[PDB]
Amino acid sequence: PQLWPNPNKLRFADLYKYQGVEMKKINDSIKNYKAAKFYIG
Amino acid sequence: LDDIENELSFHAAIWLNAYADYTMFLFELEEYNDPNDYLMHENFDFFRGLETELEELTETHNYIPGAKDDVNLRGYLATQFAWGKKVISFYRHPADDFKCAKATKNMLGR
Amino acid sequence: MKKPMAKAYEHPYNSEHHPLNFSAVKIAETFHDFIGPEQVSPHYESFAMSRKFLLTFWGGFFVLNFGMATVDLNWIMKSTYIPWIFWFQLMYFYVEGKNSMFMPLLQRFYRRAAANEIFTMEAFYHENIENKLRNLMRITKGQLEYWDIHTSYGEIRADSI
Amino acid sequence: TLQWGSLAERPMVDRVMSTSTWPVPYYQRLFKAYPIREKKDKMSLLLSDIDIDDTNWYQAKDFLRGSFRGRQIVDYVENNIASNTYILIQQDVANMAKAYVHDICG
Amino acid sequence: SLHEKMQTDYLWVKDHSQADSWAKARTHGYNYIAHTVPNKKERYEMIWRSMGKSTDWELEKFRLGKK
Amino acid sequence: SQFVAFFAIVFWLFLFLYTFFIIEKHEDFFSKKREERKKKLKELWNLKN
Amino acid sequence: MNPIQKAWLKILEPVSYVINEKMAKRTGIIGKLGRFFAIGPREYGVHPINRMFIFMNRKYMAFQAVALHR
Amino acid sequence: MWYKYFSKQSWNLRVWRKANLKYNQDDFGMTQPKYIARFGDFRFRLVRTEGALRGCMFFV
Amino acid sequence: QMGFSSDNPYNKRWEYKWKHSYYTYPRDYEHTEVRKPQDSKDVPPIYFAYYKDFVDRWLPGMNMWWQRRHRIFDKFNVYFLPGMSLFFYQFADLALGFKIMAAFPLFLAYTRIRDKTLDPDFKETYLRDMIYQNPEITKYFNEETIHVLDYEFEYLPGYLCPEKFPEYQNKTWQFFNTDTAQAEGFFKFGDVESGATMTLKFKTMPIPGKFRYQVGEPFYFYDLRAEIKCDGVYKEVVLVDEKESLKKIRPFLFLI
Amino acid sequence: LTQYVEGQIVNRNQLTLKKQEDIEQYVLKLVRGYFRTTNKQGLNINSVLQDHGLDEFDSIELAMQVEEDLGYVISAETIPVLNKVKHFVNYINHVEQFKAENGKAPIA
Amino acid sequence: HGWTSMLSHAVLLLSCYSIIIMFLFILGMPTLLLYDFGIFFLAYLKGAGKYISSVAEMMFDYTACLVFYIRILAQWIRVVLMVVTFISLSHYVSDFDIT
Amino acid sequence: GYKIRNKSIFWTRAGWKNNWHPKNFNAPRPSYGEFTMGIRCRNDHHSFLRYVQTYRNMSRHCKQYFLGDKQLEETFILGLRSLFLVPYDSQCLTDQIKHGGERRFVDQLDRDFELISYNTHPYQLFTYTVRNEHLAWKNEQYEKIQKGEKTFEQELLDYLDEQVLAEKAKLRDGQNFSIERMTEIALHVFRKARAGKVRPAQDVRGPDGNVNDFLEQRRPFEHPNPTGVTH
Ligand SMILES: CCCCCCCCCCCCCCCCCC(=O)OC[C@H](COP(=O)([O-])OCC(O)COP(=O)([O-])OC[C@@H](COC(=O)CCCCCCCCCCCCCCCCC)OC(=O)CCCCCCCCCCCCCCCCC)OC(=O)CCCCCCCCCCCCCCCCC
Ligand SMILES: CCCCCCCCCCCCCCCCCC(=O)OC[C@H](COP(=O)([O-])OCC(O)COP(=O)([O-])OC[C@@H](COC(=O)CCCCCCCCCCCCCCCCC)OC(=O)CCCCCCCCCCCCCCCCC)OC(=O)CCCCCCCCCCCCCCCCC
Ligand SMILES: CCCCCCCCCCCCCCCCCC(=O)OC[C@H](COP(=O)([O-])OCC(O)COP(=O)([O-])OC[C@@H](COC(=O)CCCCCCCCCCCCCCCCC)OC(=O)CCCCCCCCCCCCCCCCC)OC(=O)CCCCCCCCCCCCCCCCC
Ligand SMILES: CCCCCCCCCCCCCCCCCC(=O)OC[C@H](COP(=O)([O-])OCC(O)COP(=O)([O-])OC[C@@H](COC(=O)CCCCCCCCCCCCCCCCC)OC(=O)CCCCCCCCCCCCCCCCC)OC(=O)CCCCCCCCCCCCCCCCC
Ligand SMILES: CCCCCCCCCCCCCCCCCC(=O)OC[C@H](COP(=O)([O-])OCC[N+](C)(C)C)OC(=O)CCCCCCCCCCCCCCCCC
Ligand SMILES: CCCCCCCCCCCCCCCCCC(=O)OC[C@H](COP(=O)([O-])OCC[N+](C)(C)C)OC(=O)CCCCCCCCCCCCCCCCC
Ligand SMILES: COC1=C(OC)C(=O)C(C/C=C(\C)CC/C=C(\C)CC/C=C(\C)CC/C=C(\C)CC/C=C(\C)CC/C=C(/C)CC/C=C(\C)CCC=C(C)C)=C(C)C1=O
Ligand SMILES: Nc1ncnc2c1ncn2[C@@H]1O[C@H](COP(=O)(O)OP(=O)(O)OP(=O)(O)O)[C@@H](O)[C@H]1O
Ligand SMILES: [Mg+2]
Repeated sequence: PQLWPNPNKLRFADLYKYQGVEMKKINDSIKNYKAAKFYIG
Repeated sequence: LDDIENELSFHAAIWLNAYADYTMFLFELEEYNDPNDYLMHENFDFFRGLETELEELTETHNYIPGAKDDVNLRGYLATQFAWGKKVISFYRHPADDFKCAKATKNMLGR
Repeated sequence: MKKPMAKAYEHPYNSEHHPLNFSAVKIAETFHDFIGPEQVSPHYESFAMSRKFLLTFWGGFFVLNFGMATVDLNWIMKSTYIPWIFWFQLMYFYVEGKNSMFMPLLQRFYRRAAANEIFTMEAFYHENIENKLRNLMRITKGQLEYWDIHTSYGEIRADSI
Repeated sequence: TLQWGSLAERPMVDRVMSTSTWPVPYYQRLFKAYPIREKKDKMSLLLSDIDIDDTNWYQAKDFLRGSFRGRQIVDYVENNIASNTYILIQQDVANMAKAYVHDICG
Repeated sequence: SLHEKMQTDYLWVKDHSQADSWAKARTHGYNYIAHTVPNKKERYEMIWRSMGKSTDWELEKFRLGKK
Repeated sequence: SQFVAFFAIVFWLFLFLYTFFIIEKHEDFFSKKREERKKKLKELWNLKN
Repeated sequence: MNPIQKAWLKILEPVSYVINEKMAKRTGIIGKLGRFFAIGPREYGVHPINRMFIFMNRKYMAFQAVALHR
Repeated sequence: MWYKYFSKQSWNLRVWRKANLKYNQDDFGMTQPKYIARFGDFRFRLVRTEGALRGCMFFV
Repeated sequence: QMGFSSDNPYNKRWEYKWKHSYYTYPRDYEHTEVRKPQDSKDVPPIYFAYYKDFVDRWLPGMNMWWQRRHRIFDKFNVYFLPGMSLFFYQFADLALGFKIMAAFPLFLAYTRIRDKTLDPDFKETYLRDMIYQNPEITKYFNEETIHVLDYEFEYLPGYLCPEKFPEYQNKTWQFFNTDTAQAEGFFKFGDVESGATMTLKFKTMPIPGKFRYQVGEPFYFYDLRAEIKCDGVYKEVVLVDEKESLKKIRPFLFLI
Repeated sequence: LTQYVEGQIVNRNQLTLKKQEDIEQYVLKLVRGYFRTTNKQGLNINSVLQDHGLDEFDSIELAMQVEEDLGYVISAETIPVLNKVKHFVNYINHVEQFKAENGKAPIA
Repeated sequence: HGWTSMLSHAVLLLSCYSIIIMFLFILGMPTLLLYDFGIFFLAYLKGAGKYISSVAEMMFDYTACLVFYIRILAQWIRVVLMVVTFISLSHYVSDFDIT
Repeated sequence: GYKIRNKSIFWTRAGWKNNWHPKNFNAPRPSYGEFTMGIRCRNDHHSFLRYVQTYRNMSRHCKQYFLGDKQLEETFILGLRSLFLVPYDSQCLTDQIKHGGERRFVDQLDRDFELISYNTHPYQLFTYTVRNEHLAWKNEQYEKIQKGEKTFEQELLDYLDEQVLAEKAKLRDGQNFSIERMTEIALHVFRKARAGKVRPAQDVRGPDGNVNDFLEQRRPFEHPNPTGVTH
């Protein structure tokens, strides 16, 4: 709760391994890219 | 005596469950105010399940508004001054066609 | 407590960012991500009224910019005369003339009046739904009166003896 | 009124404050911001004015079976009660009064 | 009963003797509407309320009548 | 006038003259199910829903 | 935050240390200059062109689902 | 019990090969005149109706 | 025998009659029991909808023609119509009128094949109305308690006995027809209330009715027999006897 | 032949009754196990399912469970006539007798 | 059609194609309707015959099918009237006096 | 609240609240056998058995992906019946529908089962999501009970039991502890607990008229430049 990431009070290592809602969308798109290997191939 | 002791106990649990439904709804309704002040996709999140039923209307191509609503109150408000005032028939699909055709001894199938 | 199931079925082709089925709700979410949040101004005055002199300069700069660039502006003014006369005389009645001549054509007003009434019904949603529950709660409270009578029978049977 | 001012000062007349603070921020909020599509812990508001139905007794058994006394109630009702429905509705005291006259004779 | 008593009473709902001669607004306000005013929605309510009084809130009479 | 007369004849009148709907039915089980279903919910209606 | 932003961080890791730890708090003008070019999470870093595609792709796909389902 | 819910008011026609068998072809149509000769009788004997005969003579 | 039959296990006698509103066919055939998620194939392969329409609509439709191919092998369909189509095909380039007269006998040949290869469908609502009037049948059977254990109905091959039916010994009729248009079958019934079963054997023939050229009833039950079997009682009910029914009416002898 | 039971794959077994008393005891256990059945002990051979809180759709679920346990393939034409406990018992007898004489399952 | 002014070198390209589309598919509506009637399609139009001569009825059946299509194709004269009337107004406005 | 004032709101050309047989020009008319040569009609008497088979298909094909969850199967049955009981209980006279209400609903349900057979129906995807969120919470409680810890639900139940004892020990004049009083005791605890959690703002306006969003930051300006990450 009080350990939630703050864009101001943030470490460099924490920002590099943030993995927020933006990355969760991309990881879903990557699952589609991988599953389309045989169709595109 | 144990027959009605357990009968009335289960009867009370049924209506206590209904009482908790109406009580909990009025409790969650305290945080919801002015539906006109919420975005479209957030209003659907308060009323979870409406997005699912909206996808059912889309995937089955029931894109006639209010066709599956028993009282299409929105359809009546839209046609208060319409010519040939009518609402869509219940569960009318835009693709179904019940047209018939007959040949009689007279012309035009009469 | 009995151990529940570990998980339900997980659909391999449905996600939150790429939902399998379609509706206006998901499109509405991606639309507001695009236009972004409501650009709320924190100031005491609106941006246009505070910079009227400055916006007037840049307003006339681009007018002059287009005017200095367009050397054949008179050819464009003359080429626009015929369609300007034609389309305005043709659509006058359907836009404005109907408001004081042969027919009103109130179709678009009927759509405003119905939507204005729905705006009020949504504003009074909490009131209307609460009145509907007052009748259901009355029915529920009436059924719960039979259990209150039964819980006193043991005391009645004991005091009667 | 229909004369509110110039076009540039049109967005000025919208704000209405609940406090006495000056100067006043002019912007009138249109909607509530919804940045993250978070699944709400709140229950759905569709469950509003639904009449009594099968889901009431089905959920009553599920919550009663969480207790020792409730497990006895459910088992006796589903086995030893001559009713053609689980949606029990008390509209008379026939079954109640006749159960007391058959019990208080002792 | 008192509500219907005054609706039927001729003295309560009766034009003045000179009402026929007076200038009459022959519109409910739907011909020229204020679109960009902040009280735009309140204007529409008064138009709807004016149309309802003319037909005793039976708007089917308005739908069949002449506009 | 010619706009209305076009669609009122090419589609509305043309199909009224050569197509129709039957009034005889082949199955009527919805009517008898609704009657039995209403008797099943007699107690709930008695509570004024 | 995306992988391209995280790749910039590993390359600019020593530059971020000089700006955020040394320059951003020294004094005076060097402090203001270091706090202005600070390195971290992008404020207003959303890409509208990416979002324009996601919206238009979804809206055009719902149309494809209707036109192709005949 | 599907026959319990079958409506006998559909017995007004006896449809077979897109034709109502309860059609008074002896009183109406090309098959009404009884003074038809051997060729006309053998022609109606094949088709068994005038609608099918007229439809084929359309293309012939 | 039902001509139109897919790999679907349920409702065999209704498969050709039921007109589903499906856009395409279901992923799997109707399950006979609850299966596992891995029992079926998620995301069916590409061109699956085209494959299903071939194996569920095209293929059983061709097996219907092949099963009843003996009803279309007459001299009219085999020799006259193709011979007529070949005579005008030699002049198909001269004018358009030869193209029409060369294709019409082909379309006429298709329609006779389409009509003759369909399953023999009698008016079953007439039959149930007929048996529910008999007091000896309604004693053990009622519509609300009857169920079908087996059903069979197929045309009879070739010409019948030329003493019981001298009608079919007509050279003009034999030129157009290679079969009789008569059908025979049975109905295995059971009653869940009384526990009784019966076999309803019947023979049908087309009869003329009320008019000169049109057939009256293409499937007229001229012999309708029921062998009712109960807990310990065996009864035989004769609704329509052929020795008495064939003395009043004769078959129709379809042409074309 | 295997099904999931509370998240675990379990091998399913089929029953062969072939006896009147085994049929009545199976059907009673079948109807009592259905979660919509009321008055489970008042259920006898002559019990109408409507008197125990069951409708036409509950008879389909009951027949669907018969195909699971006995391996039958019951057509949709037979289901709407199964409205009593006696009807299930007589139908099971009719299926076993039909297979004992005709050598095949009834038409589906 | 204003939003398609820059999509091609002809402002009325979509309108010129749509009038042909509207003509072809409307012309096909009666043709598919007769196909739905079947071989009895002539009885659906004219009804029962009157004479025993198939050649005589053929001429009445040919006119019955001719009238079937004339009821549709003749309505396009109404479209010509709207275009002629629309052009006459455009010719008067475009040549109106301005000096 | 607010009620519709137009008394003719539910009037149609076919009658009051008529959404089963709307009035149109091409009205259904009878056919006479003696005068009818041929006919093209798609109506039949097969909707009853198709309605039965569709229920069996939808039930059995959805249970394929329930993993034997008995409670989910019984819950799904209650939901499936509510979909098939629409024509039997609706205000609309489904027996008076224009061209056969039975055929219309059967064809409508077949479109649903086609999606169900492919495991793509939105009611299915909604069921898997709801059940996964439910089992995740039940597994959290099970892990806390195996560890001897008290669940958050038991803490409120125990806290609410001692509140009733405290209220009924001070209320000696009256001895009728109504369900109304029992409810407002729990709701007073529920509001305090809900306000204690760090939840996203649900209501539009906070205690003031202002919105509770991150965008509702107006003057005065008192925030400096954003600071970077720390090493
Ligand atoms: C001032 C103006 C300046 C103008 C110039 C710049 C304009 C801006 C352009 C920006 C838009 C285009 C973006 C291009 C890349 C930019 C980097 C980027 O993506 O943004 C950072 C982006 C972060 O996204 P975000 O915008 O910040 O937020 C995401 C949201 O939260 C939600 O997450 P999300 O994943 O849902 O969001 C996806 C996101 C980004 O998704 C992407 O990953 C971008 C993918 C773009 C295409 C890449 C594949 C190109 C295939 C090349 C094939 C090889 C060619 C050579 C062959 C060798 C032989 C010589 O948005 C897009 O998809 C944008 C795509 C725009 C449409 C592109 C297609 C147009 C089709 C119409 C035809 C037009 C004709 C010209 C097209 C030219 C194409 C070359 O980073 C990532 O996504 C990381 C991806 C991690 C996995 C990558 C694995 C590789 C996947 C490659 C695709 C494989 C598909 C199968 C192969 C197909 C070909 C055979
Ligand atoms: C190398 C040197 C060259 C490079 C130099 C670089 C510097 C360039 C300078 C550019 C300056 C950029 C910074 C400011 C950008 C926005 C300017 C502005 O007025 O925003 C305040 C204004 C209100 O701000 P606010 O005070 O905070 O009030 C907030 C409430 O929402 C207010 O809503 P409300 O309804 O409650 O209150 C009234 C509202 C009433 O205003 C409105 O709500 C809407 C007004 C109409 C919007 C425009 C309709 C255009 C329809 C599209 C057709 C033309 C598109 C142009 C491109 C087409 C292809 C060429 O606005 C007002 O407060 C008074 C009106 C102030 C004038 C705004 C309208 C002027 C026309 C701007 C459109 C410019 C493009 C078309 C011009 C002719 C073609 C060149 O916002 C807008 O009007 C948005 C309109 C779209 C903005 C982008 C338009 C392009 C850039 C505009 C530059 C304007 C001057 C140059 C053109 C003038 C020609 C006559
Ligand atoms: C010329 C150049 C030619 C070049 C080549 C052209 C191409 C030819 C090859 C292709 C031929 C066409 C193929 C058509 C077949 C396609 C299938 C079909 O459509 O069905 C057949 C089709 C069916 O006709 P239908 O209308 O359905 O029959 C009416 C009823 O259905 C039938 O009803 P019903 O059966 O119950 O009874 C019918 C009849 C009862 O009929 C009978 O019972 C008689 C039966 C007799 C049978 C005899 C058997 C003999 C057997 C052989 C001999 C025995 C063995 C000998 C062995 C010897 C061995 C060596 O009852 C009546 O009372 C008839 C009404 C009174 C007669 C009306 C006649 C109108 C004629 C008007 C003109 C008169 C002018 C006279 C001048 C004469 C001198 C030039 O037959 C026709 O198409 C006939 C042609 C109709 C043309 C109409 C327009 C032309 C009018 C005549 C021309 C006027 C002259 C103009 C110029 C004047 C100066 C010369
Ligand atoms: C420049 C272009 C100009 C043209 C523009 C349009 C282009 C054309 C496209 C139009 C559509 C054509 C495609 C049709 C597809 C048909 C498919 C099919 O065959 O299904 C069968 C189907 C019939 O089945 P059904 O009606 O559903 O039910 C039949 C019953 O079940 C049956 O009940 P039943 O068993 O009681 O009936 C008995 C039998 C009775 O039949 C008879 O009448 C018998 C006739 C006599 C036979 C000969 C007897 C010989 C006697 C010899 C005796 C020997 C024995 C001697 C003694 C023995 C010796 C020992 O009836 C039949 O079975 C025959 C029905 C089928 C006849 C074939 C009809 C189609 C022929 C088309 C020919 C030309 C096609 C060219 C297309 C090329 C491709 C582009 O055929 C049709 O439905 C025909 C529909 C036609 C409607 C479309 C008409 C559109 C109007 C066009 C003219 C427009 C003019 C104005 C234009 C204005 C500008 C646009
Ligand atoms: C805006 C850009 C996109 C444009 C898309 C088109 C938008 C059209 C908006 C909907 C208007 C549709 C009008 C339909 C008729 C409504 C009036 C009515 O029902 O009549 C009732 C009328 C009026 O009765 P009434 O009671 O409702 O009104 C009474 C009128 N007052 C109040 C004045 C007394 O009654 C009739 O029955 C007459 C029927 C005449 C039929 C006329 C319409 C025929 C054409 C319709 C079919 C066209 C299909 C074309 C398809 C082409 C495909 C290739
Ligand atoms: C001269 C060389 C050949 C010339 C070209 C011939 C091409 C023939 C194949 C393409 C056309 C096929 C017909 C398409 C239109 C009808 C669609 C359809 O099939 O519906 C079936 C329909 C299906 O019935 P239905 O469509 O009415 O609906 C069924 C009812 N419900 C929905 C309730 C289930 O059935 C039929 O019409 C009967 C069978 C039609 C047979 C079609 C032709 C088959 C030809 C087989 C040739 C075999 C020998 C050669 C090959 C040898 C092996 C390689
Ligand atoms: C298949 O079904 C369909 C859809 O899906 C349902 C659709 O959405 C749609 C709608 C289509 C859209 C919504 C897309 C619209 C896009 C349009 C119109 C054009 C987009 C143009 C841009 C985004 C501009 C980008 C600018 C440029 C490309 C010019 C500069 C060059 C650049 C940036 C690339 C340099 C060139 C290279 C060859 C290097 C490539 C670089 C990379 C791959 C780097 C990526 C790095 C990582 C780490 C991923 C259709 C029509 C459809 O048919
Ligand atoms: N009285 C009728 N009115 C209008 N159309 C009809 C009528 N009877 C049949 N039709 C149409 O003709 C088709 C064939 O009718 P048919 O009697 O052969 O069906 P059926 O299911 O075999 O009846 P049955 O169960 O008695 O055998 C029907 O599917 C229907 O579309
Ligand atoms: Mg039949």
